[PDB]
Amino acid sequence: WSTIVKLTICPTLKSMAKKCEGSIATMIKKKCDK
Amino acid sequence: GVIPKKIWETVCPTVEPWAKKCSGDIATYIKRECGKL
Repeated sequence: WSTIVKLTICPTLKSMAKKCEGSIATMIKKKCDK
Repeated sequence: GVIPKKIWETVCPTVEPWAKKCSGDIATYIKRECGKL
């Protein structure tokens, strides 16, 4: 979402996404980038 | 690489919905960061 904050949190969020409930992984990636 | 206290505070609301609706080591980590504040 942000310039700085986005890049900071996002890598961690991806690692989380690997084993989330329902299909939250999708939401994580949507906001973030790679 | 590492994320500071300030960032953890900022992300809190955004990360919240995903966090509880998730599991594993990383989910537990982020939860701890925002919560313990």
